[PDB]
Amino acid sequence: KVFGRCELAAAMKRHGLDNYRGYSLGNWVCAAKFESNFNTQATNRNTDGSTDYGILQINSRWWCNDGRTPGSRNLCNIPCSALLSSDITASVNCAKKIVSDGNGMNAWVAWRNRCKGTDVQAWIRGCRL
Ligand SMILES: [Cl-]
Repeated sequence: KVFGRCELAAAMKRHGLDNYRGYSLGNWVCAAKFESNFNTQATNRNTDGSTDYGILQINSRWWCNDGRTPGSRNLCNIPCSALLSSDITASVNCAKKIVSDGNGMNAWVAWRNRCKGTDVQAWIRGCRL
């Protein structure tokens, strides 16, 4: 599923991401835009052999099991394929664990490089929330 910008914002809000650990909703929408272009089916392979999955590009090195990243962890206790669903519940629940691990949203490279320190509220502007 390719979400619309406001559609995703409302889904994220419903799942408890607005101001989760101090990160306003705009931060999450901006991250999803630059990580996956709002596409739940996005995958990208990393140099170390791990793969990033889904709308928030969660990495199989630490967070999910894809059966092909030897010596990796599965801290979210889920198959990586679950992160590709049109239902974003699994991605959100795992993202909540990631953002709580001490490094905040800096875990997401595109957030650090393209959202951090910008006017992120622009990403939810005009949305019925
Ligand atoms: Cl933080």
